[PDB]
Amino acid sequence: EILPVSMTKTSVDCTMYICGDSTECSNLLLQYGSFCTQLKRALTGIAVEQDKNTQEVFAQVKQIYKTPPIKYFGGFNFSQILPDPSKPSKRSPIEDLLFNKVTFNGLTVLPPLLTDEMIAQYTSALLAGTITSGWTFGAGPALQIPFPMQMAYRFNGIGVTQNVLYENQKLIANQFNSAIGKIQDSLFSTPSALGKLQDVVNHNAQALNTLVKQLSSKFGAISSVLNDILSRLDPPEAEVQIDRLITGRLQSLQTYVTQQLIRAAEIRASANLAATKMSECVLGQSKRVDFCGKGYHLMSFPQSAPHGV
Amino acid sequence: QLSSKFGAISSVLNDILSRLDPPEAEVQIDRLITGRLQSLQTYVTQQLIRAAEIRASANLAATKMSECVLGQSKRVDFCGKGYHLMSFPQSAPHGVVFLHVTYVPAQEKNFTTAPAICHDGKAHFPREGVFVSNGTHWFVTQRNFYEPQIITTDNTFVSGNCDVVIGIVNNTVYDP
Amino acid sequence: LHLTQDLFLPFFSNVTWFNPVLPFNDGVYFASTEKSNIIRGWIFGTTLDSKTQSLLIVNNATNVFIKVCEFQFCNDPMESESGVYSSANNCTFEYVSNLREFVFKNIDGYFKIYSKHTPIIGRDFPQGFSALEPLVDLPIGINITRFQTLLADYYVGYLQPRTFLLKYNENGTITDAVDCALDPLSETKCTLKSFTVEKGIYQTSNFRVQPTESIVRFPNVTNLCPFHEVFNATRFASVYAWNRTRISNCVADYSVLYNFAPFFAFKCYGVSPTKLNDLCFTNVYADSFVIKGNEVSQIAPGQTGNIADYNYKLPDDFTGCVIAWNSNKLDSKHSGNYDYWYRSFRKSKLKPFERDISTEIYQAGNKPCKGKGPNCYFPLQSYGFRPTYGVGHQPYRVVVLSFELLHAPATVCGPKKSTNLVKNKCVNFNFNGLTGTGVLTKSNKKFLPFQQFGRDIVDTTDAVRDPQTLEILDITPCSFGGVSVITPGTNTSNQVAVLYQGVNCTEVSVAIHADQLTPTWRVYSTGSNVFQTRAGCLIGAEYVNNSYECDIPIGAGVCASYQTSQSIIAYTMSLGAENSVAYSNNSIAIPTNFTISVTT
Ligand SMILES: *[C@@H]1O[C@H](CO)[C@@H](O[C@@H]2O[C@H](CO)[C@@H](O[C@@H]3O[C@H](CO)[C@@H](O)[C@H](O)[C@@H]3O)[C@H](O)[C@H]2NC(C)=O)[C@H](O)[C@H]1NC(C)=O
Ligand SMILES: *[C@@H]1O[C@H](CO)[C@@H](O[C@@H]2O[C@H](CO)[C@@H](O)[C@H](O)[C@H]2NC(C)=O)[C@H](O)[C@H]1NC(C)=O
Ligand SMILES: *[C@@H]1O[C@H](CO)[C@@H](O)[C@H](O)[C@H]1NC(C)=O
Ligand SMILES: *[C@@H]1O[C@H](CO)[C@@H](O)[C@H](O)[C@H]1NC(C)=O
Ligand SMILES: *[C@@H]1O[C@H](CO)[C@@H](O)[C@H](O)[C@H]1NC(C)=O
Ligand SMILES: *[C@@H]1O[C@H](CO)[C@@H](O)[C@H](O)[C@H]1NC(C)=O
Ligand SMILES: *[C@@H]1O[C@H](CO)[C@@H](O)[C@H](O)[C@H]1NC(C)=O
Ligand SMILES: *[C@@H]1O[C@H](CO)[C@@H](O)[C@H](O)[C@H]1NC(C)=O
Ligand SMILES: *[C@@H]1O[C@H](CO)[C@@H](O)[C@H](O)[C@H]1NC(C)=O
Ligand SMILES: *[C@@H]1O[C@H](CO)[C@@H](O)[C@H](O)[C@H]1NC(C)=O
Repeated sequence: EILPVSMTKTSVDCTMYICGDSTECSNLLLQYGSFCTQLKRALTGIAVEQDKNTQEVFAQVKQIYKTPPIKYFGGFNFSQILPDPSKPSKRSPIEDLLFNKVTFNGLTVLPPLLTDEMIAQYTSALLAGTITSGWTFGAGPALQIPFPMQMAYRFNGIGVTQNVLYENQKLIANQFNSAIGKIQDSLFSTPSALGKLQDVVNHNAQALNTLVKQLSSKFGAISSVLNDILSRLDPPEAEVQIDRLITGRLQSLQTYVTQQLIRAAEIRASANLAATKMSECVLGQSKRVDFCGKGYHLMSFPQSAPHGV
Repeated sequence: QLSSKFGAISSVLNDILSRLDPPEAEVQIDRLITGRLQSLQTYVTQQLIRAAEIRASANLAATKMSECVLGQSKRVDFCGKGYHLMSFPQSAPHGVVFLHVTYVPAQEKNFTTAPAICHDGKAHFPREGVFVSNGTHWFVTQRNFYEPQIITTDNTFVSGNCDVVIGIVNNTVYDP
Repeated sequence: LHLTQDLFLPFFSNVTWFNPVLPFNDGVYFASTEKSNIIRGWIFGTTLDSKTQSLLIVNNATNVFIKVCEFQFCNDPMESESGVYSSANNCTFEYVSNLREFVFKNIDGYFKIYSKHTPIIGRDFPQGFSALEPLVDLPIGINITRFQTLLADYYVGYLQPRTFLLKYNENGTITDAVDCALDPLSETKCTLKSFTVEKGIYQTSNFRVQPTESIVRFPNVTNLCPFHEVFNATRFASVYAWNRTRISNCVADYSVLYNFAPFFAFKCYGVSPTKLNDLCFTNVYADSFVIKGNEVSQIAPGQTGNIADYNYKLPDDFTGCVIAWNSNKLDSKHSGNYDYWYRSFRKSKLKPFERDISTEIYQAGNKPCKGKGPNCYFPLQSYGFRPTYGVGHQPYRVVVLSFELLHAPATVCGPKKSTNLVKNKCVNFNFNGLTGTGVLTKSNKKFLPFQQFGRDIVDTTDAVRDPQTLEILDITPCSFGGVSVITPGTNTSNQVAVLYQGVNCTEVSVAIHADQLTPTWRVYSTGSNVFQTRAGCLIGAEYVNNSYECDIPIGAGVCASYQTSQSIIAYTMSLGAENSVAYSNNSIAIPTNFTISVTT
């Protein structure tokens, strides 16, 4: 199950975009009220909202948990999800597939506060806590317990007596191993598994492309370039052209900002949903139907992805 | 923003009216009207977006009150950090404050555990407890609070013989 | 707290402490500290040589006598008697009535004087604050550029347009004004409209490296254009037989033509600079006209009439200049110049840039027309150009210049000296009329031998080659970006750190060195305090290898905080403590006690 969590943080300089470093244009823009201040405030709010979204989704763990060196868990494999030290950035093979599968004029893209390595470290800590201490570490101090006993408790959690697990442990371990193996092939052969994240990226790219392209529209003026108009007429005549260009570009900026605000609200809702899923599906067993999978839920494992989980 | 000229002669309608001819005055008034109307539209759109956000927050608060206050919730980290016990609402200006009461364990203790017990050549599993040992004697206790009890037939149930369970351990189950 | 932009004295500026003629740079600041009453007044004006109206100011004992007169000299070129002065002639305006501070401002013909006489205790320079109240506003309305002190221990400063934040007291008295371009902290203070700032990151204005030089590169072709010969042609053809004359491959220095003939009808419709010499345009298409007096009005875009419908039509989207002058003594005949003809009848309407050549008789009747007789009129009338006609009927000579300004992949530029090309430098460029700013480098583009410019996916000029060198080069723009300020709060301290987002540290250091950054304020930039990170260049603090919890988020896992030897430190964020659970085949931890915790 894939869920977007974040969005690219963008900051736009109102003055440079509207006026191409022209003092005459700046003087005229100065009489249009505090529009640029409002745009800057909205963009900063969006950026801090994105940072808070990722912080809330991935930082639900108190202490970084480390898995023991020996990784025997009663036949369970747990290799494609645990980090592999024999590579940079310490990412799991599935995380490697996820990252390898995905992929000017006053516009700046601010980098996220938490680097991808930190997100991977949070994911590893959560997964290690889940597989070592069970679900107890989410409700207080971590309590060690052998994995087959945790699985027996989880079977008791869905109305199945625990003797079933101790009777068919080998079969269940083999089934889980095969199921976890098939996921790699499912995400490898199928190229459109991560459709939503790419859709978010494409939407942001389209918005930026439209914003930069609309700088070349005349809006019923002599030309789309300020400097040529400035060195073409006396200021009193050129003022009308400057005003028309200013109005057009300001409308473009306002439209872009409103669209970005709506998209940010949608991604905020998605991030809240993802945080709820991590709190309930991962840090414990949920009895809600069709919430943590399709069937009787047992457990879940998170994996980091670009702008998502 | 009412004091912004918006590229006009002035920001007061009276001076514009009693300073120029009707056509130029009409043009200036049109520019001022366009600017002020755009300001109103921007304000209304911002208010709508904030209203949607607060609507989502209010829905969340209503759900929390319906599930954390009017009953005990089993959802993890929904009604507080830890196992939920109860909650109390408190009215606040333009909001609500929840006092979540949670149960948090402490004072860990280490023990040796076994999946089953093989007394009469038959496997035994705890009914709802966990088989723990303090080195010498074996006991069954709750999985959330240390309370050892003597292992007995009324405390366990038997399922199969002693060759399937991997970690099965010899012991004695005293029948009452 | 009012934020206003006006002419002010910049804080901590150089002040000359002292009779030279100090220039009046649109506002001066005068502060004299004496008890001998040597200072008595001032003189203002442009030349001050008894030609313009010089402003005279004198303060004898209590009141300032203000006069606007025309004088060669005043009393000023053992102080026992002096009332004679030198001259007070031609007075066109009259007015009467420690640490003497004065601000003199002139704007829109209004002379504003701000005074403040605070008898400070002692004679040391006061390290304090005191506002200046408006004394008088005189609307004399004269030009002033120079001024001199009048005599019978003072400071002079010049005002610059700045932005200031002023704090008004409950009784509306200005106390403790703060500048907005002095210090990074006193820019965030202006941004937040408060005198106290809190600990955290704060966005502020944007930085941009300014251009260093300006290079103009035009292709050499120094032939002057044959504009004068066209203008000084002996005889022009008929208005319907207008001579098209294409001009190309020469220098469009027609500014000299402004003086050869006394133009009276000089209107430019699409482009009207007085200094039309920097314009490079492709086609000019000079035209020659001979019209009457009350006909020049018909030569205009969107104009209709007999000429527009039968003789000559101008397009609505016309970009050019229309020039006309009198031709009484060179385009008239005593008996009537019966040689200039014009079309009068046509069974159709003209279109822009079209000429009529057919001379067949017009058909003005329903029956087919064959010769004269019935209602058939020849569509040609000879002008009776007589010297006795009035201004509205006197013949005029008109020339129409139709420009086509769309970049410049062609010839015909005005007179402008070329300049050497500069590579690898943020320099203004004017390649053949294509104007912009950027850094020019060697380009490996395979331009076919007809392409001049080059665009990108966004349709911005990304490459150009000048004909004088025929060498292809790209137009990568100069560096820019946003800057942010790190502060630990006003209460804690005043040290700040700046972060130039999305720029290399070497580039920003080079720009700082050769005084090229727009935010003229400079952090001290000591050694081992310039840190490079993916967020940008952070010249405000040193980097420490220790790990702490994040306090002031910067980005890319780097956070800043104020520690104590108090200074700001930048460190990599730590994700809490580490704890490895001792997992085992048979080992379980069971709690033996609990805690009832309550959270809000
Ligand atoms: C009307 O427009 C035509 C086309 O532009 C003009 O054409 C030619 O213009 C030149 C210069 O005025 C005339 O002089 C000749 O120039 C050549 C240049 O190499 C020179 O070698 C000759 O000795 C001579 O000076 C040329 O006669 C003329 N050709 C024609 C067919 O007219 C024309 O001058 C314009 N005349 C007007 C304003 O009525
Ligand atoms: C857990 O799963 C991994 C992944 O398949 C197993 O690693 C494979 O081991 C076999 C036996 O040597 C190799 O032929 C494969 O090439 C390995 N796969 C990969 C992707 O390297 C591993 O054996 C399983 N069991 C344990 C205990 O790790
Ligand atoms: C396990 O028990 C031993 C002694 O019984 C103790 O020393 C050790 O700390 C325990 N492991 C824990 C508490 O993780
Ligand atoms: C373990 O529990 C038994 C219960 O009776 C007690 O007698 C004994 O002292 C405890 N400790 C050890 C080491 O057996
Ligand atoms: C448990 O008891 C059975 C039956 O006596 C015996 O075969 C087995 O070895 C015992 N296991 C242990 C660990 O003592
Ligand atoms: C302001 O005016 C009041 C009333 O005259 C006076 O008491 C007070 O001292 C004045 N100044 C300040 C700084 O409050
Ligand atoms: C004139 O231009 C040509 C071609 O660009 C060039 O080769 C020549 O050196 C130039 N001459 C002068 C004097 O600039
Ligand atoms: C800054 O420039 C230097 C040399 O010009 C280069 O080595 C370094 O990689 C640049 N910085 C970044 C972040 O690329
Ligand atoms: C748990 O049992 C396995 C059986 O294969 C063994 O390899 C491993 O060492 C054991 N773990 C211990 C003794 O800590
Ligand atoms: C549990 O901890 C509390 C401290 O909060 C202590 O007062 C109490 O005695 C402990 N319980 C036992 C059985 O020691």
